Amino acid sequence: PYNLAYKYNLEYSVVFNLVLWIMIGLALAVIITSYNIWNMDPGYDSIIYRMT
Amino acid sequence: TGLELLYLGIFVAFWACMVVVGICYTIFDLGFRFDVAWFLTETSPFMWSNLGIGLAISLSVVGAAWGIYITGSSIIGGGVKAPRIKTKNLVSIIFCEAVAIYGIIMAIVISNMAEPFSATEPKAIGHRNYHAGYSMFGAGLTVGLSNLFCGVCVGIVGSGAALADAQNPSLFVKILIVEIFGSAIGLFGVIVAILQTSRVKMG
Amino acid sequence: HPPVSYNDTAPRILFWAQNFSVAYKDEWKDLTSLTFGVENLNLTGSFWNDSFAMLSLTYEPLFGATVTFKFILASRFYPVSARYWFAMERLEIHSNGSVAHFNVSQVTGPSIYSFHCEYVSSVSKKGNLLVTNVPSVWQMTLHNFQIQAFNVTGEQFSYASDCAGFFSPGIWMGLLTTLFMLFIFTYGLHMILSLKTMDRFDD
Amino acid sequence: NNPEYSSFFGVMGASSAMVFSAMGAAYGTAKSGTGIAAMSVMRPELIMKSIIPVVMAGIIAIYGLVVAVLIANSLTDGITLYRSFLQLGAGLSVGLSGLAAGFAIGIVGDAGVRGTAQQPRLFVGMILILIFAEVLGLYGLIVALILSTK
Amino acid sequence: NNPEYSSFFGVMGASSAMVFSAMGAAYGTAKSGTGIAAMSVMRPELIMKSIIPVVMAGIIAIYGLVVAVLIANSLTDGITLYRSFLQLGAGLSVGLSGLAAGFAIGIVGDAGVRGTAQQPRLFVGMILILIFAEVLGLYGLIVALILSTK
Amino acid sequence: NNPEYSSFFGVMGASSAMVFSAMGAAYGTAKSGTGIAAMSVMRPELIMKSIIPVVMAGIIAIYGLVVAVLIANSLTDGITLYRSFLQLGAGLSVGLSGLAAGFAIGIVGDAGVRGTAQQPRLFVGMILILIFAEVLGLYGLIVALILSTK
Amino acid sequence: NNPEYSSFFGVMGASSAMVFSAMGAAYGTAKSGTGIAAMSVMRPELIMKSIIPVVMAGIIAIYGLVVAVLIANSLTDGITLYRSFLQLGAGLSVGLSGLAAGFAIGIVGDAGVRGTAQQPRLFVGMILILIFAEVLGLYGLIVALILSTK
Amino acid sequence: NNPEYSSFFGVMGASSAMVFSAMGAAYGTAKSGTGIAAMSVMRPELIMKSIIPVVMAGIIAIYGLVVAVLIANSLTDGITLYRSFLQLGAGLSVGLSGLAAGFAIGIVGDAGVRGTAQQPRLFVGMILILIFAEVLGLYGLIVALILSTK
Amino acid sequence: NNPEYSSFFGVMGASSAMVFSAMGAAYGTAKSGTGIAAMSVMRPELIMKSIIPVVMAGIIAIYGLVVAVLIANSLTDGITLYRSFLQLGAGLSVGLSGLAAGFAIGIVGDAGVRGTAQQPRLFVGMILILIFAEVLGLYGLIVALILSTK
Amino acid sequence: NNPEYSSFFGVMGASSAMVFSAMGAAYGTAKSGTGIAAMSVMRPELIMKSIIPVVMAGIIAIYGLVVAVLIANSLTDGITLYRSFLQLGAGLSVGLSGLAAGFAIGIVGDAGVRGTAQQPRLFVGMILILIFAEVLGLYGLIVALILSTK
Amino acid sequence: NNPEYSSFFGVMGASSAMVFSAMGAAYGTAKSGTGIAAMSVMRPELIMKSIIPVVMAGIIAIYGLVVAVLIANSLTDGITLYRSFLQLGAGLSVGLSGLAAGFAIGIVGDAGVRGTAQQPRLFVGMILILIFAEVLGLYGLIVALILSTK
Amino acid sequence: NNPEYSSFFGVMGASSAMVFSAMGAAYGTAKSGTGIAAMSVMRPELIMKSIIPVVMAGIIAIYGLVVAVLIANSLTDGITLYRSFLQLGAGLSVGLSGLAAGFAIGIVGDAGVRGTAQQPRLFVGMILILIFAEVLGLYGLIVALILSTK
Ligand SMILES: *[C@@H]1O[C@H](CO)[C@@H](O[C@@H]2O[C@H](CO)[C@@H](O[C@@H]3O[C@H](CO)[C@@H](O)[C@H](O)[C@H]3NC(C)=O)[C@H](O)[C@H]2NC(C)=O)[C@H](O)[C@H]1NC(C)=O
Ligand SMILES: *[C@@H]1O[C@H](CO)[C@@H](O[C@@H]2O[C@H](CO)[C@@H](O)[C@H](O)[C@H]2NC(C)=O)[C@H](O)[C@H]1NC(C)=O
Ligand SMILES: *[C@@H]1O[C@H](CO)[C@@H](O[C@@H]2O[C@H](CO)[C@@H](O)[C@H](O)[C@H]2NC(C)=O)[C@H](O)[C@H]1NC(C)=O
Ligand SMILES: *[C@@H]1O[C@H](CO)[C@@H](O)[C@H](O)[C@H]1NC(C)=O
Ligand SMILES: *[C@@H]1O[C@H](CO)[C@@H](O)[C@H](O)[C@H]1NC(C)=O
Ligand SMILES: *[C@@H]1O[C@H](CO)[C@@H](O)[C@H](O)[C@H]1NC(C)=O
Ligand SMILES: *[C@@H]1O[C@H](CO)[C@@H](O)[C@H](O)[C@H]1NC(C)=O
Repeated sequence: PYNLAYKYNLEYSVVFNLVLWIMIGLALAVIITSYNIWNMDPGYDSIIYRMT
Repeated sequence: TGLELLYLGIFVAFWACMVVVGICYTIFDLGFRFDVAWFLTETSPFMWSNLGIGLAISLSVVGAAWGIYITGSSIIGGGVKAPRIKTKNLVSIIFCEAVAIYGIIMAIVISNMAEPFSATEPKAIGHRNYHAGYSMFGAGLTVGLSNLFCGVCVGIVGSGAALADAQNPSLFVKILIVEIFGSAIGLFGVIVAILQTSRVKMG
Repeated sequence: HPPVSYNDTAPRILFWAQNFSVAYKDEWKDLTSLTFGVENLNLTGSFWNDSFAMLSLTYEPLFGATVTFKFILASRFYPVSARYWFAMERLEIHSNGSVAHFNVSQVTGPSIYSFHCEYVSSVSKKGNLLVTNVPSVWQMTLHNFQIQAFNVTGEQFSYASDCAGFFSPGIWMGLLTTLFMLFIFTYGLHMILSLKTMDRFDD
Repeated sequence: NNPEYSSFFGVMGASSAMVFSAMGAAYGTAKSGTGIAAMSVMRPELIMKSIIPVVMAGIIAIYGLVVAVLIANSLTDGITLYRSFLQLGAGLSVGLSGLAAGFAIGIVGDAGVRGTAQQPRLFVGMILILIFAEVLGLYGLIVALILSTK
Repeated sequence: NNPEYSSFFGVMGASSAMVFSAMGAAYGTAKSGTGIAAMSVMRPELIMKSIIPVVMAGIIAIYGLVVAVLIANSLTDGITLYRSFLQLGAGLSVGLSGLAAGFAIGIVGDAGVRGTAQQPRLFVGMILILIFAEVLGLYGLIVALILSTK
Repeated sequence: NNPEYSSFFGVMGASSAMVFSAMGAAYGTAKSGTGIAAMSVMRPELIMKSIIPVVMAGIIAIYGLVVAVLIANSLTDGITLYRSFLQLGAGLSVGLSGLAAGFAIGIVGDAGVRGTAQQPRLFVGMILILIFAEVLGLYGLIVALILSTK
Repeated sequence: NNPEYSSFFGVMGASSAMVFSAMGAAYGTAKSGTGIAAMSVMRPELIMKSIIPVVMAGIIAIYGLVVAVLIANSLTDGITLYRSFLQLGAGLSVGLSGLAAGFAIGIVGDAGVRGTAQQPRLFVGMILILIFAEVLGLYGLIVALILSTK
Repeated sequence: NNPEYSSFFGVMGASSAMVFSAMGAAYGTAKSGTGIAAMSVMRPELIMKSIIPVVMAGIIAIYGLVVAVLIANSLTDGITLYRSFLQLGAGLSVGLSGLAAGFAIGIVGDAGVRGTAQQPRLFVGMILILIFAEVLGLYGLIVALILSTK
Repeated sequence: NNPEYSSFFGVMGASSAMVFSAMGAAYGTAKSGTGIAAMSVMRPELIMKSIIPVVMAGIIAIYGLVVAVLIANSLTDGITLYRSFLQLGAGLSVGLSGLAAGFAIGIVGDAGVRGTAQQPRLFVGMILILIFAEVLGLYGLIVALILSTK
Repeated sequence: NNPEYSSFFGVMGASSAMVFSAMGAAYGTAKSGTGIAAMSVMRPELIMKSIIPVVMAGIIAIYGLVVAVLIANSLTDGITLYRSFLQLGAGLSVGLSGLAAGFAIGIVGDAGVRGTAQQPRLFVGMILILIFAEVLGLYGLIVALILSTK
Repeated sequence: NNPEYSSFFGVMGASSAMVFSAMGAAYGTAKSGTGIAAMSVMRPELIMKSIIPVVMAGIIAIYGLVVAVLIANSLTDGITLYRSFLQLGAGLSVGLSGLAAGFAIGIVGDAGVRGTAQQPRLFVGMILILIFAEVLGLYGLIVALILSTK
Repeated sequence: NNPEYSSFFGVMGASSAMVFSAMGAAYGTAKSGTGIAAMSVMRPELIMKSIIPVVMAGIIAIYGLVVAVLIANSLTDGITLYRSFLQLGAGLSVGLSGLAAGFAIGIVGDAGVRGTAQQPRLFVGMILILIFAEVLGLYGLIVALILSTK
């Protein structure tokens, strides 16, 4: 009709930062923990080092 | 190394986000929302001043500690078969602390000129306070970084000289030339930090 | 819901709002029924020129006398960016030979877009349209304000440069400080983690 | 006039001022402890002397506290941004200086503890260098104090 | 007039004190444990004579929990942002100081538990070294009590 | 009144509340069970007496599960900022607490099972270290029961 | 009235719930396969006993599929922020819990596979560990279903 | 009438789906072929019996092609953004599923092609493992059609 | 009307389409050249047979060459967002599918050439594997073509 | 309403057209010489014959020059969005194709010169290999013309 | 009316023309220096013939200096931002091309100078590789001039 | 009037001008000193000569001064954005040029000290190389002047 605006609401400029930083922190934490749990030293004891 | 990989990942993600955001905004004719004036006018001069004040001592202390450990470890280790080197080789430690002394004096000097004001909008504050805050931040940053690199170089050469002196007594008295030439860059940093803020009249 | 247009041989000033209500002694009352469809509204005091605008709404006898709300908007050529921005410079109220200034602050958009700001009331959950203390009368709730001035084309109402906030005025300062602390905490963590020990034991 | 965002900076300054010093002292004590463990087996008699590097690291903790209460004795609801950032600067200065002093104390304490085990005469020299390490904390405290009044 | 988001910051304090606290009590209670195994094979008599570091790590965990429970008990929905800042600062200080204390007690225990098996005298020294780390933890508490009262 | 997007946090704290804790539990098993295998080639008699680390990793997991359900069943179409933000805090707290406890439990189980393959006398003391880890799980739960509840 | 991109999170729910579950199952199968290849060449008798770490690992994928079909078929055109956030939480929950569970099955499968080559009596105990190593995933599925019930 | 994203997301889904399928299948077939080439050095006479893993890797890329063509066919210029989001989700899901499955097939196939040269009894067991990887492939289809219909 | 920036996505699509094919054809030749150089030192007879991999990577180059030309053949100023999106999807799909195919071609070619260095008749089976890699890229060339016609 | 100042992107195209491609040539040389001198320890009589690997590297540089000029020859004040984007596409395509070609030729020459050091019979066949690497560069230029011409 | 901030870009262009190129030439001498440390200790007589890489690095620096001076000289107040972007592109172009040339020159000079100690004939090969390694900077300079003058 | 943020750019330029010069000078001096100390054991008579490198590095520090003073004298409250951009460009150019020159002198001196320790005829040759490094630094100075007093 008159091409109204989308109704972008106030206080959004704070929620964006809040959610962004929380998401970044949580993603980084899961990344680091899974990464460390992958490169894991089983020990290389008489079960592992031994073969044949 | 996991930590280096983490740092690289964060850095690359940050710069990729910056590049993509910049390109889409520039193509989108939205250059009117990039008003750097608002970015560098909303910030209070006192934030810039106080960040400079903190750094002007923090980085100097960091450099002093770096040089202290780097020379002290070798001084203590190398004297087992030559206790004579304990007292001959104390010049390096003295300079490693003189760096922090210069840092503290500069912190005291720049700490002056902190009279508050009452303006709360950019049009009322004026140019003078903005100049004051920026200049004080710059002076603090330059003095801190100069003294940091100075202390590191001093500590490295002090370690080298202390370690070499245990072989022949007639070495150290001439190897200290590089040790003395170390401090000149920190002196230059202090001089420039002095000069940058010689015309601030905040208040 | 049609908007209000000032027809100076062409569309020149356009105004729209989903709420616009007023209170004299804290009795809020409806005024959207008295606008946006009433063609006999007092627009005699309104004026137009390129780079200047007044929109004066003198509402009909209510509470003993007609009440006039006068929006004063101006635009000027900004040198550095080489563009044309505007801002509603002032707001006045005329009832009985009395004047005030509910000064407008957080309004500026280029001549390519219109404005939008939800719940711009003026009082407690707004924080603006300030009256500079001496608070006498005339609270006024505007919600979903919209405007275009100093050049229009037809009846079309274009996309809006909403000032909902790029990031914010203050969280930039907060984020700078916290990131600066974060770097130092990472310095601490790198050396606290990568400490080392000895193996077996000296006899 | 002053928004509600003000005391943010002062409170974080108060927290960091002590957090960094605590971390530095902790690292110094850790390094000195492992050094003592290495030193002990051959020369027990020096044990009660080789505590000297450890207590030295502990000093840093107390220094942080000298500011960590002080800034907390001046905070109030009606505080301007200027005083808040002054507090922040003091806190950052003292905290980072404490961190650096803790690192240096730990390293030189380990080195001297290892050294004395094979040469008792080294003892004197060790303490001397350690004096400088303590001074690293002291300067970092001093500026903070004069940033709490002006 | 108070902003809605304010309480958020205080709530994060209710997390943060505990969040890092347990982490410190996971740095030590594990590592020192390995130590008490390494010589239970040979000198099992000293299994219970050097378990002190683990108890101290539990004590830093308690130091975190006290501030956490007080933080939660001082909760409301219309909190002014200043009290929120204070609360989060207290939580952060306690958490990070506890993490550092846990680190130090852990590494010192893992060293001293091995050291004690080569000579008995070292035991006395460690009863000091460990306690020095513990001092840091106590210090954190004090500052929190100034940030929850002033 | 209540913002409609406010439900976001009301669920997000639930997700983290299960994830972090559970993930640490994985770490725990990956140092306990593996260790048993290394010690189960020569002392095959100590198979059933080395399951305790696994059941404690189970305990630290169920802590995260129970808190997650407790903070997830309160959700509805009109969540208020107060409750949602409390759930975020509680979930983050318990998740990171469970993570740290699981890590410590894993290291303890590995070292203890390695040390029990040559001298049974260690065993009881081993269990002692383990309980010092399990209670850390409980610590997280405490905060989560006083933030999500009120 | 509702946001235009509100269904994004609804689709992302099923997307994550399927993808991370599949990733975990695939990794478990891969590492278990490496284990069988390493171990069974010496001992062909166990070519049908090390199959459990794979087939019991594959249950993760079926769990993820069970969640994903429901999430995909529970999306309408009129979705608000509340429902979409519920779906997002459920999907992320199952994905990350299944990742951890897959990891645990992979490592414990390697351990049990290489331990069963020595003595058959390690057939029983290891499988018991495996039960808990899969429950680390099972728990998660449960809560996600609640986040789709409302 | 419709936004500018009415067709960006369909193409992004198609492109990313096919790209991820290509990467996964390439890695799988390449790893299997390297295994075959290294195996052929001692026992070249078994090349024609070990082409199975390469085809088992490529079949999932056939499935990715099917889904890519399908997401292509349903794309026009008057489609609501709902279907755009849905098709992007389906494309990304099938792409990552194919990637994971192909990588697992590659790892198992290479290790097992190396292993089988020393024991004929291995031949049967591996084939079963391969079918399990193939199971993941069909699971992708179980979602790939679903998001196309609702 | 059509926004003027529409051509951007089709342009970058064509560019990426050819660029990724270039990278793949570079990787393929890079590995296979090392393989043939290693092989050719001791048995020069097989050289005629071992030129195949690079000749084949040339076809992966052609795959992107033709598609880029076809994409650019339908670009002008009055392009709607639609056809630009379609060109981008086609280009990226072909480019990265060719990249993956070239990667597999290179790895398998180098390994197989090294294997055939001793026993030439592996060229019978090796070559079959090679074909599959190319065929993977062909899946791309169809899909992109379809997205260039609709 | 002409486009604002799009000419930026236009110039950037020219930059890429040699920033990557020329760089690729550099890499090639850094490998080819690194081969040649090694090979010169053995056969000092074939130095001249071993420079043909270098020569083609230079050729790819010339491509990254010529196309670049054909961009900078069209520059004016009133470049529209259309032409500038076409310049960007051409430059990116040719530059990155040249980079890939440079990597390939560098690796091939390095391996090949050392390989041919021992057996001349390789050399002649190897020339064909090198040619195809060069041909990749050729293809790049072609695409970067066809897009730029429309 | 062209804006004032547009000039900024132009200034930065000059900076690149003296920063990036310079760094390249740094390598172009530095590595060569350590090469001499291995050459003249046994074969010092050739030192005078080993200065060529250093002269090439000086030539790279000369190219950087001439373009930087040309860019800086033409600068003025009333610039159209298109001119500024053109200058920025030329400066970046020459800087990165000179960087590539310096890297290649340094590595080639190092290899050749170490290799000549056992081949008296390496001089011609070193020169004939160096011409190609240095032509890159010349091409970058040519295009930089053709851009800037236009 | 002028904008209120003009002086910020000049401030940052003046700071960087000395920061980078100091870092370069520190690195060069440290490496020259280490080389002298290492060499001094075997050839005590060359100690004076090997100081020629270190003093060279010092000269770069002076260059920093000649810029940072010059900005600080020409800065005032209300300068225009143009002059601020000019000063920032000059400062950054000289700073990074000095840094690169410092690295060059450091490496060359570290090698040349050794060369003269083991071979007298080396010395003068290396002197030439050191001068070349210095040349780069001086070039930076030139540019800054043309960008400062303009
Ligand atoms: C709307 O306009 C202003 C904010 O937009 C409010 O404050 C006015 O601003 C003036 C400067 O912009 C204030 O400063 C005063 O300026 C006058 C004229 O130069 C001097 O005489 C005064 O000394 C100076 N300072 C003070 C402290 O008075 C004005 O005070 C002020 N204008 C007034 C009161 O008319 C206004 O409050 C607001 N308008 C009104 C009518 O209240
Ligand atoms: C704006 O819409 C609101 C509802 O969202 C209407 O609400 C009334 O607001 C006035 C004051 O502005 C109050 O006195 C009334 O009590 C409200 N009425 C209700 C909630 O029933 C409002 O009428 C709309 N427009 C105007 C001009 O007021
Ligand atoms: C100007 O007009 C207002 C009305 O908007 C006057 O209001 C008076 O209010 C009383 C209330 O009982 C009425 O009965 C009177 O008729 C009104 N007039 C007077 C003269 O009292 C108000 O007085 C005037 N306001 C001013 C001068 O500020
Ligand atoms: C202004 O002109 C428009 C467009 O023709 C018309 O619809 C509207 O009624 C006019 N308004 C007034 C106030 O004259
Ligand atoms: C409009 O208001 C003005 C205010 O001065 C008045 O003079 C005029 O008569 C009013 N017009 C009508 C139509 O009431
Ligand atoms: C034009 O704008 C000017 C500037 O304010 C104003 O004085 C004048 O009255 C306006 N109208 C005209 C010229 O019709
Ligand atoms: C309003 O827009 C027109 C049409 O583009 C433009 O020419 C004019 O300059 C603008 N008005 C002002 C005051 O700049």
